[PDB]
Amino acid sequence: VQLQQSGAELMKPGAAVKISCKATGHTISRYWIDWLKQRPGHGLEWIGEILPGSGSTNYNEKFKGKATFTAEKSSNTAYMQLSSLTSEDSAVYYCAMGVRGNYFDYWGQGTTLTV
Amino acid sequence: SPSDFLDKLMGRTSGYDARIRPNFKGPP
Amino acid sequence: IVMTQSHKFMSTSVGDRVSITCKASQDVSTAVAWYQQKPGQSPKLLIYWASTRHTGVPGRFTGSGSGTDYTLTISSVQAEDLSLYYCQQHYSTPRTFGGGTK
Amino acid sequence: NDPRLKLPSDFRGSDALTVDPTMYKCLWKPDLFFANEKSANFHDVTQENILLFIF
Repeated sequence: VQLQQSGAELMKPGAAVKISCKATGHTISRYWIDWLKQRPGHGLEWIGEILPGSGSTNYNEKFKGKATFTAEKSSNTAYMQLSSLTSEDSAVYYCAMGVRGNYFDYWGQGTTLTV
Repeated sequence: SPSDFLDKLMGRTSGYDARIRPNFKGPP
Repeated sequence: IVMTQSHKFMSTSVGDRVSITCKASQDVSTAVAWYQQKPGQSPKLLIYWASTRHTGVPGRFTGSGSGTDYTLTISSVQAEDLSLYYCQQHYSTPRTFGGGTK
Repeated sequence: NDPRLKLPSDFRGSDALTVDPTMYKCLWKPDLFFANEKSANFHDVTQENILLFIF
């Protein structure tokens, strides 16, 4: 099981970027795909979760509307879209996955974002 | 102590609630 | 829940015993995980449920504590143990971590 | 929704109140049948297969 994200991203304010999480090793509609945020100076932070098959999502109350989770079983990849980018959004975004619990034992290499 | 120990371990006494999982508010 | 680590930076020599306290906000009592993130890589899992180890972790990492006060423990610090350590509660839905210890 | 099952303010929980699956017999339940089923079936292989979350 492995999670291969996209590359680094550079956006301007007001725009919106979509980060992918290419699940290489299992069907994407099998496990919950979690999304995290690592902003330097501060610590990590949990964005939400999406079961890529049933379209169910449980966003964090701080990221409601700011983040949108989607999936596409044509290529086994889970997407995240950040709307209304600001300077606060400068951070690294991961797509973890907890199989036997609500911990994060499978991680992605990271996707640097710089507004 | 008689063999009514089954009543002090379960059932009529000791307040064993058979609907609450073990280690309630604890590990799985 | 607001997990907290009251020591952003800890000092330790190679071969020491160090305890990293992650004082939870409310009572989870087992739901704690500990992560290690070397610079430029994803935080890898070390402990989950505050006392269990992950597949492929060295046996010098030991979790303890319960209720609110938790603690990670490294018996013999090697050279690779010089990185960031994150605690994490997986008891509720909003999964805060608690800053990080160095 | 069932407003009589509103959990008190002194309940933290995670987000729900996962209860004993055998506790369904004390709550109201919608009585939906399957208008096409010739013969349906519950399942109790170790005990009766039911969830009950009370947010």
